[PDB]
Amino acid sequence: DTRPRFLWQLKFECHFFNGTERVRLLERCIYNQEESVRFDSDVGEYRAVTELGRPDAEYWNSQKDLLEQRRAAVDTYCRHNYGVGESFTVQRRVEPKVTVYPSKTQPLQHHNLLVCSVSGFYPGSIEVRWFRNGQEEKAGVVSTGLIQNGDWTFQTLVMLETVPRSGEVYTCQVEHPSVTSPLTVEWRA
Amino acid sequence: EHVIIQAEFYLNPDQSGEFMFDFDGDEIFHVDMAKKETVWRLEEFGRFASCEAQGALANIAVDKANLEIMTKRSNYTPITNVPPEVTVLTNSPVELREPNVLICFIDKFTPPVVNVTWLRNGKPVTTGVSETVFLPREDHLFRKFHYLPFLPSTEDVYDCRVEHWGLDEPLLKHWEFD
Amino acid sequence: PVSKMRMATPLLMQ
Repeated sequence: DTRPRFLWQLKFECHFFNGTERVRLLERCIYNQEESVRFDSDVGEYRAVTELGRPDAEYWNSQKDLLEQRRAAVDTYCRHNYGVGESFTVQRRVEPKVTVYPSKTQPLQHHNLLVCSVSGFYPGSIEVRWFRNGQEEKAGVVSTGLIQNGDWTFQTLVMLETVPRSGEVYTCQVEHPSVTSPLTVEWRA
Repeated sequence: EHVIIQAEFYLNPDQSGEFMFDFDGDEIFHVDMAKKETVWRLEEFGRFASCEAQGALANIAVDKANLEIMTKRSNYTPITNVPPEVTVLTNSPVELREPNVLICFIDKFTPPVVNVTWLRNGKPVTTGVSETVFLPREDHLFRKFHYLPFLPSTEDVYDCRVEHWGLDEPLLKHWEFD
Repeated sequence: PVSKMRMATPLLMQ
């Protein structure tokens, strides 16, 4: 199979800010990898993103009946669907499992990365802080960043550059909407 | 901010269509075009909500028509193959002989067609596995997840083999216990 | 439909 491929995507985007107080509908049409025409509820009519999409914006804008229904969709489409799935989406809360461990076994007084593993959580919004003997360490923090697992959970590894020495106590502290008080996990060098 | 996206596509000449809802990047559901039914991503969703699948097929029929019109209007400018970035991870810290899941992340590619295979010690693993449909990206490329539950061992090696027109050859992404 | 997702409908091109 050597045929060229041709792709068409349609994306109806309902954007919500501050609850459903502010809603924006953004209907986008994409040919191959390039958006060509869109309806933006803030604008009130179709606009050609590229010249290729101009005939469509013109053809559709001429039909004021369709535009009215698009202008109303912010209510009949977005706000309605928000309310449909709110309980299992906006309000989904899954508490993360938090573990701390050295990246690998290193010799005494050798450098190492202390890993704070934060997994299985939802939503994605999270804060992870490192403490050495009760004092926050902001330097030498490297992370994998926020990782979306595709199954409505996230994970992330936040690592602290350090030279673990006997007696030291390292704490990883996690703030997340699923809990009202921070999760803490200690690791003793 | 939260974002709900109804994302649809049609691809020629494959005649592949897709209809899905996305919430902050996670699939709420898609409609099985062949069986004409609504497939919720997590079982619980279906208990709290519903959606008539028949509407999806009508939409996709419109998308197919628009595609052919657009294809001609662009003078048959074909899509540029963009090969996927592939990553294999566990969904939790790996404990020897402790149930876990391998995730093959297939990301930043187009068109939305790929062949994916899990390999254990070089042998295809075709049971226990699962996958998602194609998920939308803001740059209008696609994401996809494949899953393989397993039991960590010092004896097993794993690969996710991915094939895509953007690639000169099959891509193997390796995972094994230290 | 209160508990039913509504689908937006794509416009046809000329």
